[PDB]
Amino acid sequence: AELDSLLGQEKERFQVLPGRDKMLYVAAQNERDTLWARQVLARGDYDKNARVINENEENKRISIWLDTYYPQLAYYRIHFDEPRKPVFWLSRQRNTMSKKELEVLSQKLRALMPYADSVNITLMDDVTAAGQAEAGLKQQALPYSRRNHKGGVTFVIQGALDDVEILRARQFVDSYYRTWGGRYVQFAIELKDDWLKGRSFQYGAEGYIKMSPGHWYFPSP
Amino acid sequence: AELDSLLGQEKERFQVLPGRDKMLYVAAQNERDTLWARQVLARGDYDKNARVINENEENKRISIWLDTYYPQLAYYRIHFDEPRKPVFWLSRQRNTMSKKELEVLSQKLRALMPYADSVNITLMDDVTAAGQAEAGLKQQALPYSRRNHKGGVTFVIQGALDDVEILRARQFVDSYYRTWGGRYVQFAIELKDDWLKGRSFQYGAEGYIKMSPGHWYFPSPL
Amino acid sequence: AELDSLLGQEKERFQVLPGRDKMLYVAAQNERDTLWARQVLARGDYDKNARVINENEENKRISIWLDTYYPQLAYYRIHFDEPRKPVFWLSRQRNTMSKKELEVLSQKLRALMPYADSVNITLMDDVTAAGQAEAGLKQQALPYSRRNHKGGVTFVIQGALDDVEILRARQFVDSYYRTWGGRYVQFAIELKDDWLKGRSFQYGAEGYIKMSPGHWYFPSPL
Amino acid sequence: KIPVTGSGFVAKDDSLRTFFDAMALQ
Amino acid sequence: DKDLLKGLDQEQANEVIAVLQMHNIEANKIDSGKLGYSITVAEPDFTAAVYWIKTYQLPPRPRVEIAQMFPADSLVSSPRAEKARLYSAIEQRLEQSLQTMEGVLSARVHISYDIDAGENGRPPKPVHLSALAVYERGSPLAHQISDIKRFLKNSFADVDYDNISVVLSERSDAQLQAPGTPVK
Amino acid sequence: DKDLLKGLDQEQANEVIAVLQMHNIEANKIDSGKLGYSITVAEPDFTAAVYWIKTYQLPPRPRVEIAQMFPADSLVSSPRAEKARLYSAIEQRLEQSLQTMEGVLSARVHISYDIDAGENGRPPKPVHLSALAVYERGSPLAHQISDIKRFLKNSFADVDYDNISVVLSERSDAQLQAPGTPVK
Amino acid sequence: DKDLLKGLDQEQANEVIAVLQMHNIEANKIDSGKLGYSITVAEPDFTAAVYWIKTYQLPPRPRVEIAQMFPADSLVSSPRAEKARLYSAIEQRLEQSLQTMEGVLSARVHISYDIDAGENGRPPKPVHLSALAVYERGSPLAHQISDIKRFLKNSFADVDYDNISVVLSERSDAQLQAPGTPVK
Amino acid sequence: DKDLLKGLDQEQANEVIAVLQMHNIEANKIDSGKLGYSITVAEPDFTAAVYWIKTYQLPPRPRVEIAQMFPADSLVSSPRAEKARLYSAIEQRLEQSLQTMEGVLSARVHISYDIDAGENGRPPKPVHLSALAVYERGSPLAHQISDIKRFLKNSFADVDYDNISVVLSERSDAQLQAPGTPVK
Amino acid sequence: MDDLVFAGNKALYLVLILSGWPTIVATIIGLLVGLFQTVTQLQEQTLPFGIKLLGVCLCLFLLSGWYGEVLLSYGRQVIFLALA
Repeated sequence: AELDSLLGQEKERFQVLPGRDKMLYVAAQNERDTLWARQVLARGDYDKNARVINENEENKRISIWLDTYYPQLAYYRIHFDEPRKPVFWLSRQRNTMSKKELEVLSQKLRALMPYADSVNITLMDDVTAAGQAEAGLKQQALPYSRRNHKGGVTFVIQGALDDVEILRARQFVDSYYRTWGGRYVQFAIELKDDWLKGRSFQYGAEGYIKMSPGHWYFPSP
Repeated sequence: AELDSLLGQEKERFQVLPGRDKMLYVAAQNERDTLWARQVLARGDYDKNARVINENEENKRISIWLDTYYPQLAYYRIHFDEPRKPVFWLSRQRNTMSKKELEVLSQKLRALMPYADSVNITLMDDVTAAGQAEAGLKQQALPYSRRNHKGGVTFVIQGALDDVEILRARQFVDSYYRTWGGRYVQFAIELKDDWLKGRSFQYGAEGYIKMSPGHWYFPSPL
Repeated sequence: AELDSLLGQEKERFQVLPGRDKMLYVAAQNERDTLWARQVLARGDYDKNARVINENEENKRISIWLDTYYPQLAYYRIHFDEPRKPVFWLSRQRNTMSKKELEVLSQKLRALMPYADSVNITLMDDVTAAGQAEAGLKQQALPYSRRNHKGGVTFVIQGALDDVEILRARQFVDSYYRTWGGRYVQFAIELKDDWLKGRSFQYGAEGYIKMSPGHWYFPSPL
Repeated sequence: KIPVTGSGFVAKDDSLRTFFDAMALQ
Repeated sequence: DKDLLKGLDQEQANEVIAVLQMHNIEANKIDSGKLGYSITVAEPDFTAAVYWIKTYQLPPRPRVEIAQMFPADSLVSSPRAEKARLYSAIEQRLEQSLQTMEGVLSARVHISYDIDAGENGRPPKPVHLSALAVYERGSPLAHQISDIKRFLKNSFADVDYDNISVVLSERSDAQLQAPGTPVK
Repeated sequence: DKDLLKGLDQEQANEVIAVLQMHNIEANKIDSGKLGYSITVAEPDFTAAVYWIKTYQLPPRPRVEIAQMFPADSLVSSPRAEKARLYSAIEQRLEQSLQTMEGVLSARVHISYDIDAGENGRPPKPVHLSALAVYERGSPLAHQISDIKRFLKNSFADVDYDNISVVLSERSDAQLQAPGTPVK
Repeated sequence: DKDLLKGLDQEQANEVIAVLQMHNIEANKIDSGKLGYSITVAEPDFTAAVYWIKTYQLPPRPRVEIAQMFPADSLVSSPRAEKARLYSAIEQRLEQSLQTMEGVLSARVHISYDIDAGENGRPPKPVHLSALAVYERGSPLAHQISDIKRFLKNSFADVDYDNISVVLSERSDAQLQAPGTPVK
Repeated sequence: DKDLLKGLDQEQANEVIAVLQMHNIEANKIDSGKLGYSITVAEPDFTAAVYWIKTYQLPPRPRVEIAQMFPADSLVSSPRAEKARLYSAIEQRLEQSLQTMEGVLSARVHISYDIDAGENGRPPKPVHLSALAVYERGSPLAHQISDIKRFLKNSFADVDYDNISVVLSERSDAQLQAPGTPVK
Repeated sequence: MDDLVFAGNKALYLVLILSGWPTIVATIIGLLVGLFQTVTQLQEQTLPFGIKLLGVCLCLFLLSGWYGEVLLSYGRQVIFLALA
C-alpha cells in the first residue's frame, strides 16, 4: 500500500518527495488539498511516517526560525515552484554579507528542508520592487499616496471608492502578494464617505467647504 | 478502449495529444467541455494517466513560472491554435535579450509543455497593440479617455451610459482580450451618474477650458 | 508502552527529551497541545515520571529565578527553537558582567533546565530593539507617540481608531512580542473617544473650555 | 479631503449672494 | 443506483435531469405515482452529482409573483392591494407579448411598484421598467435592443428612453449527444 | 457505522453530505420513511466528522424571508404588514430574475425597508439596493458589475449608481473524485 | 462507564462530544428513543470531563432571536412589536446572506433597534450595525473587512462607514485524530 | 457513606460535583428516576463537604432573566413591559454572540434599563453597557479589550467609549487528576 | 394611520374581553340553577335572576381592581398616542 495510491484518483495534484530523515513528504498547493491529504494520514491508513507540506506554511516556518538565529535580515520570499530546489529571494541594497556567509546561509537553510537538494539564494534589486508596485497601481486608475521611508514603503488608498475600484484593487494586491510578499511594500486600503456631495466648495490655496448657506468649514492641511 | 472512444459521439471537439512524459493530454476549447472531459477521467474509466488542458488555464499556469524564473519580462499571450507548436507573442520595444538568450527561453518553455514539439517566439510590435485598441474603440463611437504612461496604457469609459454603449463596450473588450490579453492595455468601464460622459470643463472669462482627468466627478443636475 | 506511542497518531507535534534528573520532558508547542499531553500523564497511563513543558510557561518559570538570584538584570527572551540548546538574549548596553560572570550565569541557568546541554548567551543590541518596533509601526500607517525614558521606551497608540487599524496593529504587536519579549518596549493600544467631545476650546499655555456660548471653564492648560 | 487637482470654485445651486462672496477675494 | 432526490414534481425533475446531463452524468426519472417523481444516478456519479445539486441549488423553487401575496379571495381589499394586483398582471402580460417577437426564447419584465405615492398629497412618480431576454444565436443582437425599447415605451403613461433598460443575451451551446454509461 | 445526525430533511441531508465529501470522508444516507433521513459515517473518521459538523454549523436551518413574519392568513393587517409583504416579494423576485443571466449561478438581493415615511409628515427616503452573485469561472467578472447595476437601476423609483453595491465572486474548485474508503 | 448528561438533544450532544474530543477524552452518544440522547465517558476521564462541563457551560442553550419574544400568533399587535419583528427578520436575513461569501464559515450580525422614534416629535436616529465572521485559514483577512463594509453600507437607509464595526477572525487548528482510550 | 443532598437537578448536580472535586473529596452521583439525583460522599469527607456547601451556597439557583417578570400570557401589555421584554432579549443575544469570539469561554452583558422616557414628556438618557468575560490562558488580555468595546459600541444608537466597561479575566488552573479515596 | 387602526382593534378587543367575563359568570350559575333541579323540580321562572345578580356583583367585586387598571392603562396610552 504505497502512499501515492492512498490519495485520490487524480495523481497530478499531489507530489510525493522522499526525505533525508527517512520520511515522506506530500506537497500540496492549497488548503483544500492540504486537508484532503492530512485526513488520510490522520485516520491512520499508512504505516510509516509522512508529512504534508504547503507553499505558505513552509514559508511561515523558516521565517520563525530565521528571526532568531539571523535577525536584521532583509528578504522577500522562498519560491517553491520546483520543490527539490527552492529559490530564496534575498535583498541586495540592504545587507552586506560576503560570499562565505551566503554559503553558510545556503547550508543552514538546506539543513531545515530535508526534501531539498540545495537552496538557490538570489539577490535582487530594491528599486524594481517598488516600481512594479507603483506602475501596476497607476495602471488600474486608483488614487494612492506613496510614503517612502527607511526600510519599507507604504501605499495608502483613500476615498469613497465604488464597486469596480474595490475589486480592481483587491485583485492587484492579491496578485502582488503572491510574488513579492508583504515584507518591503505595504498596501493600505481604507474607504470613507464623501463630505462634499451636495455641498459647494472652493479648492486651491485657500480652500473651504460650505455646509449651509451660512456655514463655513476650513479644513486643516 | 482508447481515450478518443470514451468521450462523446462527436469525435471532433476533443483532440488527444501524446505527451513526452508518458502521458496523454486532452485538449478542450472552453470551460464546459473541460468539465465534460474531466468527468470521464474522474470516474476512472481509463487505466493509463490522462490530463485535460485548456487555453486559459494553460496560460495562467506558465505565467506563474515566468514571474519567478524570468521576472521583468514583457510579453502578451501564448496562442494554442496548433497545440503541437505554440506561438509566444513577445514584446519588441521593452526587452533586451539577444538571439542566444531567446533560444534558452524557447527551450525552457518547451520543457514546461511536454505535449508540444517546438515553441515559436515572435516579436510583435508595441505601438500597433495600442493602435488596434484605439481604432477599435473609436469605431464603435464610445466616449473614452486614453492614459498613456510608462509600460502600459489605460482606457477609461465613464458616465451614465445607455444599454447600447454597454453592450458594444463589452463586445469589443472581450474580443480584444482574446487576441492580446490584459497585460499592456486595460479597460475601465464604470457607471456613474453624470450626463457628461467623463469629460468636464470650467467656465471663466474667455470660454471653457478642458480640465485634466481627476478622480472627482460633478454630479448631474438635469 | 513507550511515551511516543501513548500520544496521538501524528508523531511530530510533540517531542520527547530525556532529562538529566531521571525524568522525561515532553515539549508541546501551544496551549491546545499542552492539555492533550497533560491529560495522558494525569489520567495515569504511564509508569515512570514525566513532565509537559511549553515555551511561555518555561519562559515565565526561569524569570522568577532571575528576580531573586540576579536582580537588576537586563534581558529580553529565552528562545527554545531547539530545546537542547537554548539561546539567552542579554542586553549589551545595560550590563556590567565580565567573562567569568557570564560563565557562572550559564552554569547556574543550565542546572535549572535538566533537558538542556549548554545555554548559549548572546548579547543583543539595544537601539535595534526600538528601531524594529518603530520601523514596523510606521509601515502599517498607525498614529503613535514615542516616549523615551531610562530603561525602556513606550509607544502610545490612542484616538478613535476604525476596524482596520485595530486588526493591523494586533497582528504586529503579537508578531513583535513573540520575538523580542515584553520586557523592554511596551505598546499601549488605548481606544477611547474624543476628549472634549463637542466643546470648543482655546488651546495653549492659557487655556479654557467653552461649556456653552455663555460659560467658561479653566482647567489645566489645554 | 477635497480632491480636485486645479483651482476654482464649484457651485451646486447657490443663490448669487453666496456666489459673489467667493469672488470677493479675487 | 444511489438516489439523491425524491418527491419532486414534473417541472422540477426536468430541470434537475437537464442540469446533470450537461455535466456528463446520466440520471433516471422514476414515477412513484402519488408520492412524486424521483431521480437516481450511478455510484461513481454520486459524489459529482451532489456537488452540482449543492452548486445550482436544485430542486428549483416555484417562481414568485406579486399577486400571490394579495390573493383575490381575501376579505379585505385595500387600494394598495389592488394596485399591487393590477401591476403584477401587467408585467405578466408584457412578458408573454415579448415572447412572441421574432427570435426571442425567454424574457422577464419588472415594473416599478409605487405604494405611498397615491395616499399622500404628492403626485405619483414616473414609471420605470426593466427587461431581460434570451435570443437565438446567429442574430445581430445589438440591433434588437431598439425594438424592445420601442415596444415597451408607449405601453404606459409616460416613460423616457433613459428609464428603460434592456439586458439581453444569446443562448448557450446546444447539448445533443448522450452522456455515456460509466464503464469500469 | 456510527450515526451523528438523524431525522433530517431531504435538502438538509444533501448539504451535510456535500460538506463532508469535500474533506475526504464518506457518509451514508439512510431513509426511515416518516421519521426522515439519517446520516452515518465510518469509525476512524468520526472525530473529524464531528469537528466539521461543529465548524460549519450543520445541519442547516431553512432560509428566512420577511413575508413569513407577516402571514397572509391573519385576520387584521396593518399598513406596515401590507407594505412589508410587498417589499418582500420584489426582494425575492429580482433574485429569481438575476439567476437567468449568462454566467450567474446564484444571487441574493437586499432592499432597504422604509415603513414610517407615509405615516408622519416626512418625505420618503431614497431606496438602497445590494446584491451578491456567484459566477461561473473563466468570466471577466470585473466587467459584469455594470450590467447588474444597469439592470437594478431602473427597477425602482429613483436610485443612483452610488446606492447599488454588487459584491460577486467565482465558484470554488470542482469536486469530482470519490473520497475513498478507510482501509484498516 | 459513568454518565454525566442525559435527556439531551441531537444538536446539544454533537457539541458536547466536539468539546470533549478536543481535550483528549472520548465520549459515547447513546440513543434512548423519545427521551433523547445521553453521553457516557470512561472511568479515569470523569474528573476532567466535569471540569470542562463547568468551564465551557455545557449543555448549550437554544439561540435566542428577538422575534421569539413577540409572537405573530397573537391577536392584536402593537407597532412597537411589529417594527421589532421586522428588524429581527432583517437581522437574520443579512446573517444568512453573509455565509455565502468566499471563505466565510459563520457570521453574526447585530443591529440597532430605534424603537422610540415615533412616540415623540423628535426625528428618528441613524442606524448602526456590527458583524462578526469566522474565515477559513490561509487567507489574508485584512482586505476582507472592506467588502463586508461595502455590502452592509447601502443595504440600509443611511449609514456611515464609521457606524459599522466588523470583528472577524480565522478559524482554529483542525482536529482530525482520535482521542485514544486509556489503558488499564 | 452519608448523603448530603438529594432531589437535585442534573445541572445542579454537575456543579456540586465539580466543586467537591476541586477540594480533594470524592462524591458519587446516584440517579433515582423521577425523584432526581443525589450526591453522597464518604465518611471522613463529610465534615468538609458540609463546610463547602455552606461556603459556596450550593445548590445553585436558576439564573434569572428580566423577561420572566413580564410574561407574554398577559392580555394587556404596558409599554414598560414591552420595552423591558425587548431589552431582555438584546441582553441575551449579545452575550450569546460574545462567546463565539476567539478565546472567550463565557461572557455576561448588562444593559441600562430606561423605562419612563417613552411615556413621560422627558427626553431619553444615554444607554450604558457592561460586560465580563473569561479567556483561555496565554492570551494578551490587554489587547483583547479594545475589540469588545468596538463590537459593543455600534450595536446600539449612541454610546460613548467611556460608557462601556469591560472587566475580564483568565481561567483557573486545570483540574485533571483524580481526588483519591480515603484510606484508613 | 397605524395608530388609528391599532386603537380601533384594541378598543373592540377590550370590549369583547371586558363584557365576556360577567356574561359567562351570569350563565354558569344560570345553568347550575336549571340543571340542578332535574330531580325535585319545584321550578319557578323569576327565581334565578336574584342569584344571577348576586353572581354578577360578586365577580365584579373580585375583578374591580383589574377592570380599573385595564382601563387606566388604555386611557393613558390613547392620549399619549394623540398628543406626542
